[PDB]
Formats: sequence, structure tokens, C-alpha cells
Amino acid sequence: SLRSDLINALYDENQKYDVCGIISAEGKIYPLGSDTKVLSTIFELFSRPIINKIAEKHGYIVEEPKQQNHYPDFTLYKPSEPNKKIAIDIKTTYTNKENEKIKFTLGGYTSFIRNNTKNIVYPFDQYIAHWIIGYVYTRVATRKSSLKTYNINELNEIPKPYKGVKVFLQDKWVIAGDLAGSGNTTNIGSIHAHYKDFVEGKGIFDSEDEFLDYWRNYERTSQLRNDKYNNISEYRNWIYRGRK
Amino acid sequence: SLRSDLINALYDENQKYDVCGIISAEGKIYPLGSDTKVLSTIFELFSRPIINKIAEKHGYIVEEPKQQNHYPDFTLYKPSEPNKKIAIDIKTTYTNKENEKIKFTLGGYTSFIRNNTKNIVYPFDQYIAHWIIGYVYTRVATRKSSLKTYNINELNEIPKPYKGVKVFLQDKWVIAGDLAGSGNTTNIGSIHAHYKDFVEGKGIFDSEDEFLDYWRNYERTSQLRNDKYNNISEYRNWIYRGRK
DNA sequence: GAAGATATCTTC
DNA sequence: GAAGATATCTTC
Repeated sequence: SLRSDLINALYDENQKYDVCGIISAEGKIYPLGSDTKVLSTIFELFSRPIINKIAEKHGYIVEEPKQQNHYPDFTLYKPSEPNKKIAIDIKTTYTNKENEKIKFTLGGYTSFIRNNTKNIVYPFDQYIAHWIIGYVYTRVATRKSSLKTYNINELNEIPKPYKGVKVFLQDKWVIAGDLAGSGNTTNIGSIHAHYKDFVEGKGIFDSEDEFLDYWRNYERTSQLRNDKYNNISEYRNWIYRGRK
Repeated sequence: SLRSDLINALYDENQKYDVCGIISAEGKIYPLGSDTKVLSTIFELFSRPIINKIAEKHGYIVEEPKQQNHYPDFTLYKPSEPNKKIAIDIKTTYTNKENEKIKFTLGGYTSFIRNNTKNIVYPFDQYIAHWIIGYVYTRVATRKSSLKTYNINELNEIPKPYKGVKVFLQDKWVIAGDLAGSGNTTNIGSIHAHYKDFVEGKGIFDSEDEFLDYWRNYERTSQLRNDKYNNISEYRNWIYRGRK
């Protein structure tokens, strides 16, 4: 499908290429940093051409936000299906040691999921799928060699600020958890699990609708949540007790 | 001085080079996006090797954070002078037009400026200077070639996601304003001005200490601030009335 | 201007 | 766990 094609394209691309720096048109190379502020951006840019290749070959139009801070990174839709859009968002996190638990922030829980037109390229109801391309890299301490510029034929001399980058595509609802991903920035937290649970889709919500509802009624602070619900069990009991 | 040499070196690199993408060790090129989450990271890395070079020419050890959200981007210091460290931060903003007013977020007003050791590589009292390397770009839109990947002999075809980047170096207190630069994430706001005034140093505070005192006592919300002070003027009257 | 969005992590 | 930090922007 588009999806299985996308993931194979993703793994493939990830297996064959290791990003090492930013190149200037004049040919000069600036190495990278080993922090997520850098790598999430790098990984976002690394994905762009892959998603578009695969998308294109499946008859889908690829549209990026024109304005800043509008979900999603990538809006996909067959021209014949304007109301069957697929939102693709790229998220990154790190691991201190290769093979340890990860967790992602899954976007706002007080923005577009609460306001059909807020911070989004197309009204939310126009999307049928919300996919997450999650990159995970193992941190690598910066070396002195990073503080230098490089030439095109010194690429492998350039040090990488990561090790073990693994990628996955999964449905946002299937990887969502019941714990906030951020505090002041009110993000949905994903499940706290190892890379494979994200691939295999080891979620905790029964459907995409349960996901959306839990998050639509999640209170911003623990004080407010402790008198309503704070985890999937208490949500269900809250639904049961009549919402409440 | 380290500073005039830094500013000049910055000017010149920015003048001789245009960042146009990320490069993989294998030579494949993914072009850049047009938002600041990309360009800030890009201008940030661009600056790394320039700052390092000038600091070493001037006999200064350069230190980046080991830790992730620890100011400053660069801690420069002469071995001989451990308590006379200089903090350097790279910040980016954009203009829809080519020469319009700009403003920067100058970092938190509730972290290291309030707790000597919070979110900072070295205690705040070991820094005798806090510099800002500011980048401004005019946003340009495209895609007629941004969603493809290029090869090294193709750097020329790549579209650059910006126009008119300008860079300046200035003491944070000298460009600090009196209005928050962010709400929930509590950032210091710079002055709202033209590129020239930042270069110039057309600030509003009397001294770095007035800058720090204003910001250390700034209430997080307007409700709290309307009963105290909300601008340099009211703050001064507040100092006068006996810090009350 | 004020508050809260964009994404992700560390601190408390 | 919660809350608040990292940086910058848009929305209100």
C-alpha cells in the first residue's frame, strides 16, 4: 500500500544513508550536533523526499504547511478523495544506551483535536489517518572534530552525533498513551516502550475514537485530572459513571 | 578583540556561504525547509566552527553543553580566567519582507537568571558576558525542487528556503526589551526593531544589572504584572517607590 | 500585548 | 509522575 511502501522506503533510506552535516552551495560542510533540537530537524528533512517519492507514485498530492506551526508536516490525499486526507508527522527521541525504552510527545491535546480548524493545514475532520514517523537515535558525545568545517571528499572523516538510528511508521492512536508528553506545552504522551512495540503497534486504546476522546477531555494539570481521570482505567470508569 | 574578530568572521562566512541542505556521508543531499525550526538549527550549526576558530585564535577554550537544555550554546573562557567566562547563544528570527522589524526571544527569565545553577553549563556568576549571535532571514516558499534529493554535483540546482540572511553580534542586555518574548515558556523579549538597531545596540536598559533585575522580578502574567510593573518605565517607578 | 501554539527534554 | 525547561512562533 502507500503505507507499507512508505515504511519500506523509510527503512531502506535509513539503512543506506547516515546524515553527517549541512552543506553550503559553495561546497563547504558543517557537521551536526547530537541533540534532538538538531536531529529531529535533520530527520524531518531526511524524510521529506522519501514521503514525497512514495506518495507521488501512489497518486497522492503532498502538501506541507505554508504557515509555520501548523500540523501536519505532510498532508497526503488522492485528488479524487479530498475528505480522505492522511496526516504524516515526524517525531524524534533519543536513547542514552542502544536498546532502551523510548517515548514521544504526540502533538497538542488542546489544539486541533479540540478545534477542527486550529493549528492545522486542513480541517481535522478531513483526515482519515494520522501517521507518525518516529526516529530514535542513540546519543553520542560530541568530539573536537565537530567544531571544524569540511570538504566534500572528507565526508567519512566527518563524525556523526548519533549511533543506531531506527525508524517506524505507525498510527498516532495506536501508539498513544494515557500520560501527558509535555506539561506547559500540553502534548499527548505516547506509550513508554521499546522500539518494537511502536513497530508492532502495542497501543492501549481500543480505537482511534477512544484515543481522541481521552485526550479531548484530559485536564491540563494533575489537580484537575485527579478529580476526573489520569490514566486509561480511570477514563473508562469515568465514561461508565456517565462522564461526570 | 575576540568580539570584533568574531563579528567580522561571522559577517564574512555568511557572505561567502549559503547553506542549502543536509549531506549524508554517502553524498546524498536532502534540501532545507522554510521555517525557523529548520533555519535556526541550520544557522546554529553554521556558526559552530566560526566561533570555535575565532575563540582558539584568541586562546579561549570553547564548551558546548554536554546536557541538552543547558544554556549557553557556547561557553568560551581563557584558562587563566575561569571566572570571566563568556556565554554565546545563537538565535534566529524571520521577516516576511526583506527589511522589516524583528524581535527575538532571549531565553528564559525564570531559569539561570533566577537560580545561579539552573539549565546552565557553569554557574551564572562565572559569566562576565552574554552574547547573542542573531540571524534574520526573509521567508521564501517553494517546492518546485525541494522535495527531491540532490547529489554533490547538483548543489547548484538546490533551492535555498530563504532570502537576505543578516547576522549580528550583541550583548543580550543591550538588545533586551521589557516585554515577554513568550508566555507559557517565559522568555525574555528583545527590543522590537530593525536589523540596524540590534547591530547598533539601541537598547533600553541602563546596565546589565538593570536588565537582570527587571527580568528577575518580572511576573509571569499580566494580572500579576499590572500590580507591579510591565515595562522599563513602570519598573523604574517600582524601584523608586522602594521595590513595591 | 498576552497567552498559548510548533517539538522534545530535563528538572522537581 | 508532574511540571517546567530548551527555542520560536502564532493565535487570541
